[PDB]
Order: sequence, then C-alpha cells, then structure tokens
Amino acid sequence: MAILTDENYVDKAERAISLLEKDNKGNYLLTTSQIRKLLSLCSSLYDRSKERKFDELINDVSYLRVQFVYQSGRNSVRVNRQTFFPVKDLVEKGQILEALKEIKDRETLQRFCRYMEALVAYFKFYGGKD
Amino acid sequence: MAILTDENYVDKAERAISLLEKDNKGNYLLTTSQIRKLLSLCSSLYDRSKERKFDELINDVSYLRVQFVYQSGRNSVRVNRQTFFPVKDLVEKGQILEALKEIKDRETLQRFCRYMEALVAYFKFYGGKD
Amino acid sequence: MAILTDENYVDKAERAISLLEKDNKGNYLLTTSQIRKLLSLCSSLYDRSKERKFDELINDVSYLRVQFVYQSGRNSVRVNRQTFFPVKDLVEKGQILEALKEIKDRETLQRFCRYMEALVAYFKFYGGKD
Amino acid sequence: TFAKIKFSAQIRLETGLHIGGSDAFAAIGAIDSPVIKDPITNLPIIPGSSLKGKMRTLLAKVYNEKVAEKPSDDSDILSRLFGNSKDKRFKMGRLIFRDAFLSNADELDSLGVRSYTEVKFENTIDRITAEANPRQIERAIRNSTFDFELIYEITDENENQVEEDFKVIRDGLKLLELDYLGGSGSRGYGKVAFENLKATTVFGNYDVKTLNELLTAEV
RNA sequence: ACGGAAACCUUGAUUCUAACGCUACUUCUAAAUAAGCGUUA
Repeated sequence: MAILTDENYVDKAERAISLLEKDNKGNYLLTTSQIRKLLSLCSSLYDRSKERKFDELINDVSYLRVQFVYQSGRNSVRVNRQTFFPVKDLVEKGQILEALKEIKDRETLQRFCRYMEALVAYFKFYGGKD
Repeated sequence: MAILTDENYVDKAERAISLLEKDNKGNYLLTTSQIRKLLSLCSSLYDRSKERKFDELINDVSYLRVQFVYQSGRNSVRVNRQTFFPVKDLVEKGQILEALKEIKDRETLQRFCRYMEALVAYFKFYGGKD
Repeated sequence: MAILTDENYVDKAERAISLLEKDNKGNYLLTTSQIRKLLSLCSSLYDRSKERKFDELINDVSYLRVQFVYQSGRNSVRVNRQTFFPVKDLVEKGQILEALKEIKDRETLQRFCRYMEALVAYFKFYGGKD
Repeated sequence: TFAKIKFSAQIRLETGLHIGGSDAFAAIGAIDSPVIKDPITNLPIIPGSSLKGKMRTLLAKVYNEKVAEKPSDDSDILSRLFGNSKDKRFKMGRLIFRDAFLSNADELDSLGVRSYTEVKFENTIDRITAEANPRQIERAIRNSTFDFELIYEITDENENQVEEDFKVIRDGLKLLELDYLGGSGSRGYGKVAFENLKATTVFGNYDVKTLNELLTAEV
C-alpha cells in the first residue's frame, strides 16, 4: 500500500497544502525561502534519476531525508507571541517522510519528486509568498 | 454537464478573453511570455495524443495541471501600487482548471488543447502582447 | 439578413480589396504568405464539404475561425515608424469574422469558400505580392 | 587546397558563469536567473552564439581601424572570419563555432559537489536608506570544463591569409581570457581559461606545427 | 425482304532533370546578503 500513486498525487498535494496553518489575516505561514533547499535537492534528484541507476542514488535520497527532517525542525515563525513551524506542518500534512520511505526505484523517486512539484505549485497558487 | 463542447469553446474563449484585467491605459496585463510554457506543454500533449492512447498520457495531463496551477501563482505584475496575477485571472475566467478536471479520454484532451489555442488566438486578436 | 449571397460576394471581395490599405509606394502591405495557411484550410474545408456532412465539419469551421483571428492578431508590419495589421485589416474590410458565424450548412460554407477565392483573385489582380 | 583545421580546447571556468536562458528548464519553485541548459541532461552549456558574439565584439575593438555601428560595418579581416550578410565576398565565414558542453562532471562529483549549478545570493543596498533588496543568480560551478571546438576552413581564398586568420583567432581567444564570457561579469563572473589549446587538421593536408607552437607557448 | 451487314479512334509515352529556407546578431545592462540595539536592570 503506497500513499503516492500516479492517479492521486496532485489532488493529495491540493488537500495537503489547503490544510496548512494560516495567520489570522489569512496568509500562509510557510514561505518559499524556507523550502528552497529542499526544492533544489528534489529537482537535482529528479534530474539525476533519468541518467544514473537507482543504486547510485542511494545517498542522495538519504541526504534529502535528513535535510527534510532538519528543515522541519529548524524553521520557526513567531507571530502574536505564538511560534509555529511551517516546514514541519507541511511535512506532516503532506506525509513527506512516509512517501520518502516508499522510494525504492526510479519510478517511486520520480513520483515523489513530481509530488513535491505539485505541492509547491499549489502552495504558490493559494497565495504563498517567496 | 461539460463546460467545453465542440459548439461553444471558441465562443467561450471569446467571452473569457474580453473579461481579462486591463490597465488604465486599456492594454492587457497578461503577456504571451507568461503562458509560453503552458502553450508549449499543451501543444506537445496534443501532438502526442494523436499517436498514443490516453492510458499512459495521465502523467502528461497531471503535469499540465501542475504547471497551470504553478504559473497562475508565479506570474505577478505590480502596476500602479497594486499586485495582479494575470495567468491566474485567465485560468479562473476561462475555467482552465475545471476544463482540465473533465479530461478523461482523447476527445476531451484534444478539445481542451483546441480551447487553449482559441484562447491565445483571441488574446492576440484583441491586442495582447508577447 | 445574410451578408454573403450568391449574387454579391464577388463584388464584396472587389470592394474589400479596393479598400485595403497600402504603403507609401502603393504596395499592398498584405502578402499571400501571411494568409497561406488560411487559404489552405479554406480549400480543404471546401473539398471536404462536397462529400462529408456538415455535422463533422463544425470542428474544422471552428479551427478555421480560430486561425483567422490568430492571424489577424499576429501578423504586423512596421513601416515608416508605423505599425499595421494586414490580416486584421483584410478581415475587417472583407467582413469575414461574422461571415463565418452564418456558416450553418454546406451551402453557406461553400459560399464563404468561394468568397475567399474571389478575395484572393482580386487581391492578386491589384498587385498583391506573394 | 581545401582543408579544415579544428582548434580544440578546454574552457575551464575561473569563476561561475551565468550565460542565462529562459524558464524552459527552470525549477518549479525557483525564483532564479536560470542559465542556458541542455534540454535532456539539464546541464549548463556554453552556446556557440555567446562565444562568437563576445569574441566578435572584442575583436572589433582591435581589428577595425574605424568604429562600426553594426556587425555589417565590420572590417574585412573580421568579416571574412565571422561572416557578413551585406557582403557577397564574405557572406559565409571561415569560422564555425560549436556549443560547448560540460566535460568533467565526473571530476566535479569526485570533488564532492551535489549539483553542477549553484545559486549565488546578492543584494543591492540603498545608499540613502540602507535598505537591501536581494536576488538569486544561477551560475555554473567554478571548476567546470567545457569541450571547445572551433573549425577553420581553408580554400583558395585563403591563399595568403591563413597566417593572419590564425593570429586573429589567437587574439580573440586571448581577449576572451582577459574578458568575461556573457553574464554579470562586471561583478566578477564568467572568467574563463583555454587549456590544451591545439589545432588539428581534421580535413585535407595542412601543416599546423608552427601554429601549434604559438598555441601551446604563447597561448 | 431497313444504302443495308461486319469494324474499339486503338497501340507505345514517368509532368521528369538541377536547386542547403540560407547569410549577420553576446539573454545583455547597474546592484556588498545587508541595516536598526531602544528602554529597564
């Protein structure tokens, strides 16, 4: 049983980012600067999955996972004496780590990178800031 | 009920382009360069739909939807101390996302691609810029 | 009231061609290469109208109208520090866009195609370059 | 006496290069100034149009003897090498530039890099308000090398001009070394070097020993 | 049991040869990842 399939990842990203925490004014707490490194690493992993075999990209996925955990744990936004952690909220509401656990070949890796594409696309669609 | 039919899509593009946001000088806010990637993806999808079945075109359609929702939020123009989203305005007024959601077979996919062609044709006919 | 009838479309093409704008040297700003695709599509539609019924020709008429407006909005010539749209002018003075909306059967389609042939003949008769 | 001589070199960057392209292959979440890239491999490239244009503009300040308002108004020694659309004599030039592609990706990997393009963060600081506006610019990695190929043709029109065209090619490459390949090179971008610069007669019979001596000695 | 009967306007023929959608053109121009440390103790 996989959480990401070719028939649901775009709608999954839709629902995942429509549930992200918002300020009292309605703006998203997440910004593109907080996830810029993760997006760059996902883009590079997608680029390198086309040429090289999956066994060569065994350290890149692990680096991507440790980057996801580090960024989710370190990014904090404080408004109105309340501190939220938008990257961790995005990771748990998008099931990023669980999807990363189901990466075992080129197909699943490319599906995950397309899922991240969809996540940031729809984040920008609903008023996400740079 | 379907919003794109063989009898109404050209008139639908006619009605949608006339309602796009304009500056106080009367010229459009959307440019062709903002929708260049979307037009290229629609053209490639339409070309490739002729030779192969819709069963393995699902990734291309999902990526097309992802790119539409991304380019809607990415492209912003600041004019007269006010932010505008021209691609988002075009997508919301032409019902691009709702027409994409109706794509289930080759006929609907080609109808959507022809509708996009009609939209850009009428945008250029009404003095739209590159 | 039908603008194109079997008795005046040749004269309409004649007056339209005489009303087309020219350069400082008296040369036609419109060229046959600007309308080559439109003429090819008109010829194919006329050829297909003889055997196939108008039910399957509606998509071809819609695409023909889309091509007409796209070429009206796309082709532009800048001469003497002034820009002009030769295809748009030809469409306006020749009264083509709303002559397309009255295409409801085979007879109206063939009337429009013969009107386009007359327009080309009288455009070449008055010095229209290729 | 027709012949073709291939000047082959390694364009090794001394600084990050930003030749700059469109958003056709840009990332879906990147507010960047993307560089021109190969459509398949998504690797940075050095287009031959950039090299030809920059070299032609640089050699126009040394080999014209008259300021030219257009590339068509260029001198004969440069029109016969780069081409001239308003000259029946020089309408087809003797120089073919080629797109340069990354040729040491393995060495860069062994050096410990994660991607072949980095993102440099700059800003502009307001001098009245001390307000900083940031930007991100994509660049190719500093130690990248690109395969450079330049084909020079020799016909009977090159009867007594090859030794001058060779000198002009050397001077153009040297001027490119004391300049920057296309980008924001006024802030320290696009410094390049030509390594292993050698000339090989790939077609016909020609002697390139002396030329190769000035290539590998004068550089 | 008719100015009538019998009779192929027929055979053989490539709308073919030659021709680069080509020449010239830098995705370019300026820009420190930087500023502010109050008040209480």
